[PDB]
Amino acid sequence: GSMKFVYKEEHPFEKRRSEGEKIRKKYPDRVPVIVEKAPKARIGDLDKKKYLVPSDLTVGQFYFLIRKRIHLRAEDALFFFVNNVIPPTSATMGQLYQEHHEEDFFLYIAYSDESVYGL
Repeated sequence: GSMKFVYKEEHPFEKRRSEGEKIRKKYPDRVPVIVEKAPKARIGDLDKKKYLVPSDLTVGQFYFLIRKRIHLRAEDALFFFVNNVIPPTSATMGQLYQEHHEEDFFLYIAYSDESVYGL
């Protein structure tokens, strides 16, 4: 592993957890996501990080939504990196959560302008 975070890193466990354990209970179809702008990424840095996206939302959909947050067109480059890996466009946000939720009932992710975790 070699991922760098600040919002998802700063927000204590009791926080990322408190929010998650609630967003999960309150929203069974949604998944608390902590998107991030991978290091060295040739894209704009995000100050939101938090994302309340559904659970059926495919990676392809999630992208298009983040692309705007960074100002990228479908043609533009933008790759998601969770736990330092790239999720399948066919996979659903809900899956990434259950398959990459780093505890705290949260799901943190990254995005770079390359096929590598920004770096």
